[PDB]
Amino acid sequence: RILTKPRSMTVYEGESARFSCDTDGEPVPTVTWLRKGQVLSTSARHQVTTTKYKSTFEISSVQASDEGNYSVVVENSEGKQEAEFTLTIQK
Repeated sequence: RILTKPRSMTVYEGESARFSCDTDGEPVPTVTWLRKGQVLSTSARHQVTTTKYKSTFEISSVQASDEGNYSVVVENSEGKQEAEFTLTIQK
C-alpha cells in the first residue's frame, strides 16, 4: 500500500537521479513505473529495478527523451495504488 514514495529533483544528464520506494502486498506487491517515459522499467535509457518489498528507479545515460515527472503505479494480489515525482535532465 505504498509504504513510502520516492523523492524528486532535476539532474543534468546521466549525473545521478536515484529513486527507491516501498510497498506491501499479499504476498509481494507489484510496481509499474510510468510517466510518458515508456513505463520506465528499464525501457531504454532508464535503469529501474524492483525488489522483494521495495522497488527502485535509477536514471543513467538519460538522453533528451525521458524528462522527469515520473510516477509509480503499484498494485497487489488485492490492492492498487500509485505515486508520482519528477526527475528532469538538462541535456
